[PDB]
Amino acid sequence: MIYEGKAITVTALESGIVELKFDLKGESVNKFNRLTLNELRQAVDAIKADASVKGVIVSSGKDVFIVGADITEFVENFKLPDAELIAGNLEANKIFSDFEDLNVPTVAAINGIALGGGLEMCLAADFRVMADSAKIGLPEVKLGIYPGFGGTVRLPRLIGVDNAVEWIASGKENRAEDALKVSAVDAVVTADKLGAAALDLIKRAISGELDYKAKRQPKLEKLKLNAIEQMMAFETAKG
Amino acid sequence: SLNPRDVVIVDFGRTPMGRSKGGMHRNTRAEDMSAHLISKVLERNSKVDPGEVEDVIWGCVNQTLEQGWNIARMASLMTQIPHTSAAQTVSRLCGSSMSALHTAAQAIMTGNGDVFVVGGVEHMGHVSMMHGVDPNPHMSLYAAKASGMMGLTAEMLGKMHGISREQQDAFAVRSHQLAHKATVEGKFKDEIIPMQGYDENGFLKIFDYDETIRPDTTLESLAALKPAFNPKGGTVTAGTSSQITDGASCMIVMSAQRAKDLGLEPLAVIRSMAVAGVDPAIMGYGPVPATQKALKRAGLNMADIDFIELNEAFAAQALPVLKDLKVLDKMNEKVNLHGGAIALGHPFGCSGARISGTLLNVMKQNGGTFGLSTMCIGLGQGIATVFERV
Amino acid sequence: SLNPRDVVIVDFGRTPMGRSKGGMHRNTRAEDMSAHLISKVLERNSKVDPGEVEDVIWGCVNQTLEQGWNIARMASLMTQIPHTSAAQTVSRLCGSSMSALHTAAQAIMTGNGDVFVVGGVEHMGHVSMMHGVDPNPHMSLYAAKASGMMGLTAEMLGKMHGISREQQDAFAVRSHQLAHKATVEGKFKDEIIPMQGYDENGFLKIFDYDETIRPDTTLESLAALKPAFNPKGGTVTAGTSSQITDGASCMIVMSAQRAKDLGLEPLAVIRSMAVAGVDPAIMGYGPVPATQKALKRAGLNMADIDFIELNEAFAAQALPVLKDLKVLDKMNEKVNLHGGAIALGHPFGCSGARISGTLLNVMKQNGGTFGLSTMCIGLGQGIATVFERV
Ligand SMILES: CC(=O)SCCNC(=O)CCNC(=O)[C@H](O)C(C)(C)COP(=O)(O)OP(=O)(O)OC[C@H]1O[C@@H](n2cnc3c(N)ncnc32)[C@H](O)[C@@H]1OP(=O)(O)O
Ligand SMILES: CC(=O)SCCNC(=O)CCNC(=O)[C@H](O)C(C)(C)COP(=O)(O)OP(=O)(O)OC[C@H]1O[C@@H](n2cnc3c(N)ncnc32)[C@H](O)[C@@H]1OP(=O)(O)O
Repeated sequence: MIYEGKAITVTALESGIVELKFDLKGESVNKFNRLTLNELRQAVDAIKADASVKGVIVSSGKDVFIVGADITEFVENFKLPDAELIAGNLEANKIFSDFEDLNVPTVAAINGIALGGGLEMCLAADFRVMADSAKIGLPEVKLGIYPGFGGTVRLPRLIGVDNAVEWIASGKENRAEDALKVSAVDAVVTADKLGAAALDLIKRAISGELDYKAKRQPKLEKLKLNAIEQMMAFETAKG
Repeated sequence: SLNPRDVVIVDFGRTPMGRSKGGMHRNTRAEDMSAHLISKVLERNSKVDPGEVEDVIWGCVNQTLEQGWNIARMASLMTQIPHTSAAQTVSRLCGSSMSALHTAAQAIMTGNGDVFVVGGVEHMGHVSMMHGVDPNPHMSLYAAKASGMMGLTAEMLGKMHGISREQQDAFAVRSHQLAHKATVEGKFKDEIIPMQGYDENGFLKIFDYDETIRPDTTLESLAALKPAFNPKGGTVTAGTSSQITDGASCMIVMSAQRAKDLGLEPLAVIRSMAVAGVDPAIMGYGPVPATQKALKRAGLNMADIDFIELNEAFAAQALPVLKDLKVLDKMNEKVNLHGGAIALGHPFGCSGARISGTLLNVMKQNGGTFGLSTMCIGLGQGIATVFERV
Repeated sequence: SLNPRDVVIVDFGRTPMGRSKGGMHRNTRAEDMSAHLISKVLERNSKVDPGEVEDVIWGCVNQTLEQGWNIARMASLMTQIPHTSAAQTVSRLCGSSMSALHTAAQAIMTGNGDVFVVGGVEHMGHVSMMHGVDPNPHMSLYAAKASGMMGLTAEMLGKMHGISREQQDAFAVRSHQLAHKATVEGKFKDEIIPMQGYDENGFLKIFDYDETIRPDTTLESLAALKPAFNPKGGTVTAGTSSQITDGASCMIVMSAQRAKDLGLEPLAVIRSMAVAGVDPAIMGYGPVPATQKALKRAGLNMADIDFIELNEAFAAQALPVLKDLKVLDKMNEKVNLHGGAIALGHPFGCSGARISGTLLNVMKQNGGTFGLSTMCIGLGQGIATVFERV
């Protein structure tokens, strides 16, 4: 195949479209540990070279989609000097950013729970399909921190300042219904039909039906809010 | 002289204001309140024929339940207005009623009607402003959700133009004071239409005054109040803001030519109409953009207007407007001399023509000529009008 | 020739209609549906500057929840339209959107603006027509409560002018038929703005057609249906009545002088505007009083209009109108040639300019000159307009 690791598998599909599944063999769930970050890196650089690629569908092999990294590694990482820590995320965000700047339509098939980095992964893609029985959120504040994988960057520009501030300041989980209303997700479908949901969406992006270049732009530019509107948008939020 | 195509205001009328909470209108529908007022104002002007009324443009905001399904027609049917007449409900939040006046005026100037009946109503007691409100998440992607809360948009301006608490409460007392003063000295008599209502015990009696006016308002009584929107650092309170009040306001309008035919003496003549927009976060600054576009379309200046009626939304929004209008030092001389919305209440749908009508009386009562009726609108909007006494 | 004061319609646009029940708009807010349409229609006309848009007059009826608090502005804020522009929500039930067109047109003729963006929306799926309705008992003292039920007002006219079931269903099939025909033969292509929606399974895809159109409609399929309002003796059914549909409609309108400046070719020019009233019990007879007052204000006759667009409220109301308009025998030649409301749905707030916009296309598509856009309104009302192709 195009790529094969211990937590990520990139299998080719029809019409050039290729699927990138997060399946951490051995463990029960998926999370961004030291390994996954490196494998995703290689996976991206692989799709970044393969010219036969016409689209990318990110799926999950486990029950849940992708949850936060091991709490154990968090502590170990929060002891390092500030300079070494920032470098860890500076290079980390680069991975997601690369998958974002990928000159090809990308869609995430959220079949299950997508928390912390998991949601940030999807936020990097262009479109997002979610199963009605799933939940997404950013429970970073439940640890005294906030989204470090571009979360505080893509969400505010995707669903709006206010709604983003809420999703972050609370760290609450979000149901399928609410996720769509805030546009954190582009479409909700039954679990079984979630498969074709992504495939059908991809083809409607490649042809040009769904301008993916225009849908990706918002999170690559300044907020649409006015300067005056910002003054209130944030100050009131702070207060 | 007056060209036949100009607009003429025959008479103005308004229902006695009343607290939405257990007030005099606690048992009166917004529909019946309007129909009753419209019918009464038509009686004082027995010269104009209800049948000639081309269209009845009413003002209303929270159109649902009692105020839903085109209340403009639901009220015109319980009056002397024939079923042959039309009726539309114009909504532009606070400036709803005023926009209605423009729709008719412009309908006259274009030969699409000779006689109109404009006005507005808003029974916040029944159809509260917080009833049936479904916020749009996507709105946060283009603006600040906080900009929706009128109270906070007042705070921002109160900080931008530096308006202190000692100043806001000072403007509040002025409103209650002048409102009560004008009331006692009989100045609202020509506009207030005696209306049946109920008191505390539930007795049936007719009110001809305004409950909303609290004479016992002092700088000390307001200073004891706490910020209603922003806890730590707030300056605007329920005392400086307008009141939740049930009430309507009617106004008979027609062409000047038809006025010379029915031999009825006008009350004022519309000269310029204007509407403008501002940032939702600071909607209180809407009056200035509207006034400017108004004076320009009338070939006048702020110095030509003898009297001004600025709807008192918040104390933290009115003052800033009057300051940037270069008429703040002329407040006690030509601005809300009979009282403001802070003491007379602010019926989302009635306030439009309500202040415009009161303005005409302030001019007629003091030999004025040019008047200014402006008001700020939610989500960043403003509207103004200039009437001439001739 | 065209005088600078005349009104000009630059472009017309409308969202793809869709069943309110589990349709393509089941997950689209009425606010976003409008803002999206307005934004797209402005793109096709890159010549007109969104900033010059004096005011955005939108149409809406059940203004609550999503459609409440002046949806006209709530939508204009999520577009390229600056905060400097104004926005009002006009309500006149079914003819809401059409009245909006008049307000703007008349605002132009009187020098109170140069560029306007009119239209309307009505998402009956979310904000159903039966949502938050509080009947006024006192209304029965001046009229019949039954007159409120649009269905019954159709029955009465169906008995007054003698319209049988075999005729009503015949008019229904005609609507579905012609609508489907025009659709397939690409006639709505210039007005339908591709819009994202969702199908049954919940997949995201773009619709460019009208779901509401059921081609398999026959006189037999309709005859199998039962009366929906009056059991024993009913003639009007859900098949002969309009459909509950989610959808909007936009229209860029400005002065003729400004058109000669931006060098953009018009689509039509407003000549006469009119509104009238009829008995609530027979509100379906509103078009005639409106059309007459319109033609007279344009110095024309029913014989001068080449094409007519009559909103198909009920089959029992449309036929009676066309009969008293002396054009019934001219139906298949100049009346709803691309389809009607029975197959395209009737969004209380969008239908106004929707049928008027379609009219302009029918004229341009067949070298027509004068067009007629009229429709009946609840509680006894009517509204019409005459556009000229030049
Ligand atoms: C853009 C435009 O044109 S307008 C925008 C529209 N905005 C408005 O109309 C203002 C909105 N305001 C509101 O909705 C309400 O007033 C709120 C939410 C701010 C406050 O409501 P609540 O939480 O119920 O507090 P409440 O209004 O009851 O407070 C009033 C208190 O002040 C006291 N008070 C009011 N005026 C005075 C006075 N002049 N002197 C002394 N006490 C006073 C009252 O006695 C009362 O006290 P009590 O509750 O012990 O009896
Ligand atoms: C004044 C003006 O300008 S407009 C006046 C406003 N118009 C109206 O109020 C009428 C709009 N119509 C409605 O609101 C509704 O259709 C009603 C109230 C008439 C009926 O509503 P309901 O009780 O839900 O019945 P419903 O609409 O679902 O239709 C019932 C059946 O008729 C069928 N049907 C409806 N229209 C058609 C048609 N054109 N062809 C074939 N079958 C049809 C439906 O498929 C359905 O069949 P099913 O039971 O097997 O599913």
